[PDB]
Amino acid sequence: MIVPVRCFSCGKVVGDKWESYLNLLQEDELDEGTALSRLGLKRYCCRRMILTHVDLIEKFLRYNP
Amino acid sequence: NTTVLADEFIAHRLGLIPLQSMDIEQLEYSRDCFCEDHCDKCSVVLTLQAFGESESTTNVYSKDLVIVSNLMGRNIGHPIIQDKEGNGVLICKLRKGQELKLTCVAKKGIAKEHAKWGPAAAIEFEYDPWNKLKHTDYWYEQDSAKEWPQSKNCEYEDP
Amino acid sequence: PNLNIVLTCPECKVYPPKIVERFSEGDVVCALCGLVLSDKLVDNEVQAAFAKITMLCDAAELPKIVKDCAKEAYKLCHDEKTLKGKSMESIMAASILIGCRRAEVARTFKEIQSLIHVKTKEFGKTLNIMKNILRGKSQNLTYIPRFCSHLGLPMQVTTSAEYTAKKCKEIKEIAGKSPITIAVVSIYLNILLFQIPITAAKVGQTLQVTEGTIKSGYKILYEHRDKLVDP
Amino acid sequence: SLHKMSMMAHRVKVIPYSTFRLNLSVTSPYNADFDGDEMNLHVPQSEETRAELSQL
Amino acid sequence: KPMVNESDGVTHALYPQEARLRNLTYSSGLFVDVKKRTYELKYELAEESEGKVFIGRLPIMLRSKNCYLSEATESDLYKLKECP
Amino acid sequence: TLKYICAECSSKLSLSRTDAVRCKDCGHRILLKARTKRLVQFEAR
Amino acid sequence: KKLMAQIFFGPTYYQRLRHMVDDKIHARARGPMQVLTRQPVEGRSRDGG
Amino acid sequence: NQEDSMIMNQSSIDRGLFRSLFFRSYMDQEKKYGMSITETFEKPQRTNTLRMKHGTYDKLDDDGLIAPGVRVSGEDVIIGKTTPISPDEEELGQRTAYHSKRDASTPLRSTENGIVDQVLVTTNQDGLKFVKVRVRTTKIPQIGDKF
Amino acid sequence: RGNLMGKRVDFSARTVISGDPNLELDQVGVPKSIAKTLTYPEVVTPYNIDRLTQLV
Amino acid sequence: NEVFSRPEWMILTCLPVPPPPVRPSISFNESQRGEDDLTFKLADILKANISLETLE
Ligand SMILES: [Mg+2]
Ligand SMILES: [Zn+2]
Ligand SMILES: [Zn+2]
Ligand SMILES: [Zn+2]
Ligand SMILES: [Zn+2]
Repeated sequence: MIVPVRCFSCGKVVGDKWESYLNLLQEDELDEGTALSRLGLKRYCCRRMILTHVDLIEKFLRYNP
Repeated sequence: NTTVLADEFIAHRLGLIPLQSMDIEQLEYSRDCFCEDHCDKCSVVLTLQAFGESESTTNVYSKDLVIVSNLMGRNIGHPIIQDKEGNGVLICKLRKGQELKLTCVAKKGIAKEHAKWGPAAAIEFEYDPWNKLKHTDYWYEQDSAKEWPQSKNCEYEDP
Repeated sequence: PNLNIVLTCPECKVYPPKIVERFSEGDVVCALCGLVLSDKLVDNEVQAAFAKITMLCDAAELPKIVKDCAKEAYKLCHDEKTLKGKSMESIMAASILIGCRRAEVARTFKEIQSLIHVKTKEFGKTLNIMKNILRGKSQNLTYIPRFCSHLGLPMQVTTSAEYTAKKCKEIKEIAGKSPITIAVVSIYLNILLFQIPITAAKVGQTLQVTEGTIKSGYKILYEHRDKLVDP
Repeated sequence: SLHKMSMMAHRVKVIPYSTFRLNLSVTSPYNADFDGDEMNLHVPQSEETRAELSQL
Repeated sequence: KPMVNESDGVTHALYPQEARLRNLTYSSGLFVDVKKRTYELKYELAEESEGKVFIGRLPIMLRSKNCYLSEATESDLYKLKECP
Repeated sequence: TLKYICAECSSKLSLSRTDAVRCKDCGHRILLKARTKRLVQFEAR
Repeated sequence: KKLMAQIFFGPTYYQRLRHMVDDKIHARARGPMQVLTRQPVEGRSRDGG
Repeated sequence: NQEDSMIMNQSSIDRGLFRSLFFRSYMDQEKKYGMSITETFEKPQRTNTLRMKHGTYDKLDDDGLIAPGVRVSGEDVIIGKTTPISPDEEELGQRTAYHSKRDASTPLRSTENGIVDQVLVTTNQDGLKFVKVRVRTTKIPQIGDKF
Repeated sequence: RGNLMGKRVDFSARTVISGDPNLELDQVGVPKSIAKTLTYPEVVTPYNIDRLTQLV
Repeated sequence: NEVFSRPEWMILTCLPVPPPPVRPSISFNESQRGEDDLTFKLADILKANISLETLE
């Protein structure tokens, strides 16, 4: 849930990349292989963060406190 | 903390957030300073207030941290924004009445203690792009030269 | 004859025992000299009555706590002289109503009267003697929500009715003529404040209160409409 | 514990963390492999016994 | 529909969330139409219609037609806090 | 008295002892314990 | 230094399991005894031997 | 890493790889026997209470519960519950002097620790007040852990 | 069978075993916690007295 | 064997009662008393016996 910051191997900061990622996918229709590149994730240690990530914090927010 | 995220879950993410270390040289270690707990000599104090306003989902950003502690005019502790849009690390989300207010105490350390101090992302190390030294024999099926990719750095050494 | 064992520290002897017990080590130690004190610490009529009583409370769906308070009560009465009768129907209903009271739950004399035919007045005498025995062995408000249930009324209606009952009791004037009439009238007011129809005959039937009674209560209650208004 | 080999003396080396550590040559007689397996340890309380273990 | 009898006797609908929290049983009541007759011999007198009788409670499987959730929608479920 | 919270309407109650257990303004009998005010400390490690 | 052998290397999907060493390890010396046989109790939570 | 063990990156662990929460839920309830003896949630006073556990009670709020957010550890007492005692019934040890109430409080597990996530109080079917408590803890991958 | 020919006993520790190459064949690593729990009742004499005194 | 074994002794003219240590009570919640099945059997054998006595 919610965008692992940094990265489980290389340690590059992957957190901020998330928003711009969804931006690219929704707005520009670009496929992931292009998106991650334009974001500047060169190694695939990073790439698996964004790509494989499953964001559940959304489905958590919909409950009333 | 009213958030859906568990508290220490948050304090974890905060632990990972890079900070501006340029002048860190002159910030002493915790165990070195003789005060009790922390001070402006051994530490930098950051705090964060997030109160969800809009009906739409509000986002807590790394930029929302604020430095309350006197810095003695030395360059430290500013949460770093490498994004082009100028937001940075996404700490937590909030809906409406969910509020988050907390205080962070930033201290000096090195990676061996905890990886959240590691300054360097992956470091590419290579030598002898051609195999001339024979430190490595190549697994192959028919020929090793065809199969094994030509490394880019090969260009800067002789065939 | 004696047989009671006490633990005392022969080296301390200063006080009686003041010790701690260590369950994990399963040993018990004087907190002072730290000496181990101990080791290897190890880790016919009635049944018939309670049977039929059990059936009754069961059909009544009363929670086990109430059932068991009544059981306890009945055991105390049991075979005693002063009871001197009542054929086992009166006692079962009496003890039940007691356990209801003691359980802070409320049930009307009429309700229990619907589970058992006690003839009424005979019931009152038996209940009073039993009450006296309990003292020797030494509150309408609860009814208000229960009634709403029967009508399936909103929460606000119920709490309104509660405020109404407290306010009505303080203002006195007829002292209530039994609580039941006040609880039902209090409701009837509160509901008529709101748009939700029960009309009248439906509540008089459903809750078994004489329609004339509800209207009669309504006129006097209407007179004091001034001070009964929560907001 | 179906071998007399399956119960053997050992010489304790105190080390941190949680699992019992032991060399892998000894994994075969115990019929042991290191995934979720567990091993009961037994300390003798008497000097006599302590000797027997070392000597037998 | 699924209901609960509280100790005091107030009775109200039961949504499964609360049902879990309160150590309850999720069930609906059952009613039966009892017609009683008397003969005297095939001569027929008797009391009828007017009864609808409560035999007992029946546990109710979630998402089945009987439970309240089976008709719920997404955000509907969110109000009741049962993850779709 | 000690502060509690309702299950649904999330209203602050602070009901006292011998009030039994119920919410005021709605019938929910589920009361949350209204998190501690004093500060709690973590290590980001 | 390069490894004379090359390593088969890549991502793969892994699951952590319920079993966790902390829930398992226990060590008993002089605990409580069962009331019946006055022999050490059974189980970790009960601190048995 | 021989024989079905494996080597894991410590940095990776430190950065959140395979970290999981664990919620334990303790539940307790006050009851009545003959309506003569009622169990009660209360913060027990060491002075007049007997058979009392040796875990520290300092965390309890007056009602007998631990307000959430409080960091707790093993042997701490989450729920202060007490029962009445007949003086003549036992008179065991100091019970005659203590006069009053036998201590029954559900402790946290001996070996656990963590932070109390949530505490809720509710009357059950038959009206008894009772409480549940939810203690979350981060369990970080460790040497003994399995995969 | 249960309570005589074999029985549940004290002075015992159970945990996961995992392998280590750097241990001599006969040893075993025992984690500090377990060590700090189990104990061996040694006897005082002129030889050990100083060492024991330190332990105490 | 004339000393230790007689058919007369095989038949029961009288019966031993084990002490509670054989058949201890246990407490549930520690506020509720739990009785052992052997104790219940002794209660039965007794009651049955008393009955047979009276009827006889
Ligand atoms: Mg195995
Ligand atoms: Zn990476
Ligand atoms: Zn300092
Ligand atoms: Zn002493
Ligand atoms: Zn409410």
